[PDB]
Amino acid sequence: RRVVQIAAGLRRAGDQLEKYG
Amino acid sequence: GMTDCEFGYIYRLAQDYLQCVLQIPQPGSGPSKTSRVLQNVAFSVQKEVEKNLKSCLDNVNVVSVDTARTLFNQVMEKEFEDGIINWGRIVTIFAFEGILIKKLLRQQIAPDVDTYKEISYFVAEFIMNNTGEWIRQNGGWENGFVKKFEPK
Repeated sequence: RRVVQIAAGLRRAGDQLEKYG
Repeated sequence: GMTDCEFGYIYRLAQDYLQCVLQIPQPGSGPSKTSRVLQNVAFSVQKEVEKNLKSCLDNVNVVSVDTARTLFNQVMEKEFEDGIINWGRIVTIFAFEGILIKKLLRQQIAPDVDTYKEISYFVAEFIMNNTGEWIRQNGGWENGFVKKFEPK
């Protein structure tokens, strides 16, 4: 579970940065 | 340029970012324009992720370079399993290696000064093998990444 949680957090941050950066 | 998607260039970016996080500036010409732009953006992401995932990251102990590598590869696999690559996600790869090196600094059982060079290595391996073609098709670091993230 921790692997999935970390990965999802990174994916979310990257997709947000992609649109707002 | 087009060769900036090859291993050596990516390794240098990954190493530069870890040296930034560890506060060990290396003397000489100084980091590239790419690295200078990347360090600011990746660090901003790193601090956000460290805050958003603090409860979870405290439940993982990064006690060796081998655990760091397995965890990095496990996380990268799940992060990218939807087949989507974009520059924002590439930034998060550097942010995550910065998280790992800070945990290693505190938790590594037998610390070694060359550890950040091993971390940088497996980070570059993932970036090159799994995103390198996308990077090249999108202008590389100089004509893609820097153009997106440099100041206006």
